Amino acid sequence: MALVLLSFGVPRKAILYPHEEPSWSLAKDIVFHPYWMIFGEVYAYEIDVCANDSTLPTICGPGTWLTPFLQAVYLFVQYIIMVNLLIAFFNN
Amino acid sequence: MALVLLSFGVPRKAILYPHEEPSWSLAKDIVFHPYWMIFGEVYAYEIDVCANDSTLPTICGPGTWLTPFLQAVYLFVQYIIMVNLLIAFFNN
Ligand SMILES: CCCCCCCC/C=C/CCCCCCCC(=O)O[C@@H](COC(=O)CCCCCCCCCCCCCCC)COP(=O)([O-])OCC[N+](C)(C)C
Ligand SMILES: CCCCCCCC/C=C/CCCCCCCC(=O)O[C@@H](COC(=O)CCCCCCCCCCCCCCC)COP(=O)([O-])OCC[N+](C)(C)C
Ligand SMILES: CCCCCCCC/C=C/CCCCCCCC(=O)O[C@@H](COC(=O)CCCCCCCCCCCCCCC)COP(=O)([O-])OCC[N+](C)(C)C
Ligand SMILES: CCCCCCCC/C=C/CCCCCCCC(=O)O[C@@H](COC(=O)CCCCCCCCCCCCCCC)COP(=O)([O-])OCC[N+](C)(C)C
Ligand SMILES: CCCCCCCC/C=C/CCCCCCCC(=O)O[C@@H](COC(=O)CCCCCCCCCCCCCCC)COP(=O)([O-])OCC[N+](C)(C)C
Ligand SMILES: CCCCCCCC/C=C/CCCCCCCC(=O)O[C@@H](COC(=O)CCCCCCCCCCCCCCC)COP(=O)([O-])OCC[N+](C)(C)C
Ligand SMILES: CCCCCCCC/C=C\CCCCCCCC(=O)O[C@@H](COC(=O)CCCCCCCCCCCCCCC)COP(=O)([O-])OCC[N+](C)(C)C
Ligand SMILES: CCCCCCCC/C=C\CCCCCCCC(=O)O[C@@H](COC(=O)CCCCCCCCCCCCCCC)COP(=O)([O-])OCC[N+](C)(C)C
Ligand SMILES: C[C@@H]1CC[C@@]2(OC1)O[C@H]1C[C@H]3[C@@H]4CC=C5C[C@@H](OCCC(CO)CO)CC[C@]5(C)[C@H]4CC[C@]3(C)[C@H]1[C@@H]2C
Ligand SMILES: C[C@@H]1CC[C@@]2(OC1)O[C@H]1C[C@H]3[C@@H]4CC=C5C[C@@H](OCCC(CO)CO)CC[C@]5(C)[C@H]4CC[C@]3(C)[C@H]1[C@@H]2C
Ligand SMILES: [Ca+2]
Repeated sequence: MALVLLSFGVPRKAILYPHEEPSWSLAKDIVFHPYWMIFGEVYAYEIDVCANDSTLPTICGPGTWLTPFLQAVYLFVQYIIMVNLLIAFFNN
Repeated sequence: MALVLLSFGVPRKAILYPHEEPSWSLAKDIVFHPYWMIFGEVYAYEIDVCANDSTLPTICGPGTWLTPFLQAVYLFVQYIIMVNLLIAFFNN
């Protein structure tokens, strides 16, 4: 689950925040929103940052249209496959 | 699951946005919110667009009272039946 989390967190941050210098905030940002997604928080108005109803309009930029596709795959794998594998283990 | 998604996405967009010219945004709009519903985002303040607490007051129009009924059926089929069928397959 942690590897799946980082496989999404790292590209999301890199695509959406391409002007960053090194900081320990990078560590937080690559884990934080992806973890809360496990529990069904999709951050609906942050998904497409170039939409009119976006709460992150300044983040709109080149390549940012990729991250909804990434998040679509992430939740399918994380929220549906991996959480229910863990639940299947707990059921045994 | 994809057919169920489009069976809801297409009427929702058509009823709520009846003045559209052809664009590739139509493709996004018929899939986007219906996909995030799979994961429990109901878009609560967008459901009834003619309500006082609606975040889409300009969308209020003829026939827009239909879309809460459509979304009620969609989530029951998608969120409850189809996701748990997929989970049942994963459990096997
Ligand atoms: C540096 C960061 C990466 C590593 C993660 C460190 C954190 C902790 C997690 C650790 C997870 C790995 C645990 C196994 C390795 C420890 C020893 C072990 O048991 O080895 C086994 C092989 O080991 C492998 O095959 C491991 C291969 C490396 C995996 C690296 C990615 C994992 C993290 C993914 C990224 C997300 C999570 C992390 C967040 C980034 C062999 O063991 P054994 O003793 O021969 O067998 C025991 C049974 N016996 C008694 C019968 C013999
Ligand atoms: C998992 C993948 C990510 C990368 C992995 C590598 C690890 C990365 C490690 C990073 C920690 C090392 C860098 C410390 C820098 C802290 C500076 C700072 O602003 O601190 C902030 C918080 O933090 C603290 O106050 C102290 C640090 C606590 C959090 C880290 C615990 C370790 C993670 C546990 C697991 C072990 C980790 C090991 C690996 C799993 C203080 O600022 P603020 O809270 O924003 O605001 C407070 C109020 N203020 C605004 C007035 C200030
Ligand atoms: C997959 C990884 C798991 C590995 C093990 C555990 C790893 C633990 C976590 C590692 C990530 C980094 C830890 C924090 C330190 C870096 C941030 C920092 O220094 O400061 C930041 C604050 O930081 C906080 O306030 C701390 C909150 C951290 C997230 C904890 C919840 C998510 C848990 C996820 C668990 C995933 C478990 C996965 C299982 C499925 C920012 O402060 P600053 O730097 O001053 O910046 C200025 C900010 N300011 C101006 C707004 C004030
Ligand atoms: C059933 C369907 C799946 C079929 C296969 C996969 C199909 C993949 C999906 C296809 C839908 C359409 C793809 C995008 C291209 C059209 C939109 C476009 O051109 O621009 C739009 C942006 O578009 C984006 O920012 C891209 C985000 C698309 C949504 C991805 C997540 C949903 C995943 C769903 C996955 C469902 C999986 C179902 C499984 C249950 C709008 O930009 P514009 O046109 O310039 O308009 C101006 C807007 N502006 C002024 C605000 C800037
Ligand atoms: C153009 C868009 C619609 C099509 C979708 C294309 C996308 C991809 C999805 C494709 C899903 C369909 C896969 C099956 C068809 C491929 C070949 C096949 O296996 O045929 C089978 C019959 O095939 C049918 O009965 C298909 C009937 C058409 C379904 C059209 C709607 C599906 C998409 C709904 C809309 C939502 C999803 C899409 C997003 C809009 C017979 O196969 P066979 O080889 O005889 O049997 C193999 C076993 N053997 C080796 C023992 C013999
Ligand atoms: C699934 C059911 C729906 C219909 C399906 C039919 C296919 C529909 C296909 C549509 C794509 C083909 C037409 C191109 C339109 C792009 C114009 C545009 O606005 O681009 C936008 C994004 O998009 C891009 O930048 C390029 C397109 C990438 C996303 C779509 C990939 C295909 C979906 C994958 C799966 C295969 C699909 C095949 C079938 C499954 C750029 O604009 P923005 O992001 O809004 O804003 C960014 C900032 N700006 C404002 C400064 C610009
Ligand atoms: C094995 C297959 C290999 C792939 C082959 C296909 C290759 C790709 C084919 C089609 C993708 C669509 C074309 C790209 C988008 C066009 C728009 C553009 O040029 O500018 C975009 C960025 O600038 C770029 O140059 C983006 C280039 C994308 C990199 C390649 C993506 C690969 C996708 C992975 C492949 C997965 C395939 C599907 C798997 C399920 C947007 O710019 P803007 O937003 O307008 O700028 C903001 C302006 N502002 C700052 C003022 C706000
Ligand atoms: C096979 C079974 C047979 C079906 C029999 C039942 C048939 C239905 C019987 C009754 C439905 C209720 C009556 C219609 C709505 C009343 C309001 C009205 O007249 O105006 C409406 C539009 O104008 C219309 O003419 C809407 C007509 C709806 C099409 C028919 C619906 C079929 C439902 C499917 C049947 C499923 C049955 C249940 C299944 C579980 C609203 O106008 P407004 O919003 O005031 O305008 C906005 C003004 N503004 C722009 C300034 C903001
Ligand atoms: C198997 C996994 C692959 C992914 C991964 O784990 C293992 O690989 C690790 C590499 C880490 C970075 C290494 C170096 C730094 C520089 C530091 O800079 C000082 C601070 C500054 C403040 O201003 C001084 O002034 C900031 C932190 C950063 C960017 C790390 C972040 C976490 C990263 C990306 C980790 C990530 C989760
Ligand atoms: C089995 C499934 C039934 C549903 C469905 O899949 C198969 O059937 C497909 C038909 C598609 C549309 C066909 C033609 C166009 C015109 C184009 O116009 C140029 C743009 C303009 C920009 O300004 C040029 O300048 C825009 C796209 C649009 C409306 C398609 C959208 C997706 C649709 C609705 C698809 C939908 C998901
Ligand atoms: Ca939920």
